[PDB]
Amino acid sequence: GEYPTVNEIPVGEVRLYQIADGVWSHIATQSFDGAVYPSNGLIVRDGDELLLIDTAWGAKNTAALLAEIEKQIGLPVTRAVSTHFHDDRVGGVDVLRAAGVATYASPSTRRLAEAEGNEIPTHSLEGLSSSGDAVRFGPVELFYPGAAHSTDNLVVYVPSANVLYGGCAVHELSSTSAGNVADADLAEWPTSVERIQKHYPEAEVVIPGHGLPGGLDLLQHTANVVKAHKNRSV
Ligand SMILES: O=C(O)/C(S)=C/c1c(Cl)ccc(Cl)c1Cl
Ligand SMILES: [Zn+2]
Ligand SMILES: [Zn+2]
Repeated sequence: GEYPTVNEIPVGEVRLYQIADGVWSHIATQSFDGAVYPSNGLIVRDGDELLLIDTAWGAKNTAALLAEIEKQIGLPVTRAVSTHFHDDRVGGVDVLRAAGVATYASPSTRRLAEAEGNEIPTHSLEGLSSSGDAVRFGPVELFYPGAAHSTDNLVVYVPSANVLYGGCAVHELSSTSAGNVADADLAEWPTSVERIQKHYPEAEVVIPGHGLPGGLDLLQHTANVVKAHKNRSV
C-alpha cells in the first residue's frame, strides 16, 4: 500500500494514486529502447471536470488511463496539457483528441513533437516562452523554468494543494543520473531548478516525471544529480 513501482504495473495497465483532495497522479509503464520504465502524470479536479497533465506514454496506456479515470473518479477529462515533447508526455494525444479531450502544449513543444514524429497537441499555450514565465490554466499554474531535461519542459503547480508536478525536469530521490540527455541543457538545468525552488517555496509535495513523489528535496537532489552527471561526463 505505497506508491506503485515499475515492477508492480504491467505494461498496458494504469494506476491512480491520490495525492491531495482533487489531485491524483497516474502511473504507467512502458518499454523504451529495451528497458521498462514507470512514468507519472497528474489529474486535477476542475469543478465537475478534470484536467489531465501528460499522457500515459502511448496510445494503449492512454486508453487504459481514460478507462481507469472513468471507473475510479467518474468525471470527464475535458482538457490535457503535455509538459514536453517526448513520447512519455504526448504519446496518446491522438487517443485523447478522439475521446473529445482538448489537448494543449507550448508552441515549442508542438514544433519539437512534429519534428520528432510524435503526436502533436492541438492547441498552443502562449505566454511561456521566457524562463520564469507563468500562466494560469484552470486549477493549475503552468511555469516555464528554463531549459533542463528538454528546452520546452514545463512544470505545473496546484495552488489549492501546494502540489508541484515537476515532470521530467525533476528526478526522484533514488535517481543517480540525468538519464537520457539527448535533448537536455545540462549547463542550464541546475539554474532552472533554482527558478522552481524560488518560485514555489511552499510546495508540500513534488512529483517527478518518473518514480516516487516526495518533498522539496527532490528539487535540490535533481540539481545535484545533474551537476554530478555533467562532471562525470566532462
Ligand atoms: O528521462 C526522461 O524523463 C525521458 S522522457 C527520456 C526520454 C528521452 Cl530523452 C527521449 C525519448 C523518450 Cl520516450 C524518453 Cl522516455
Ligand atoms: Zn523527456
Ligand atoms: Zn520523462
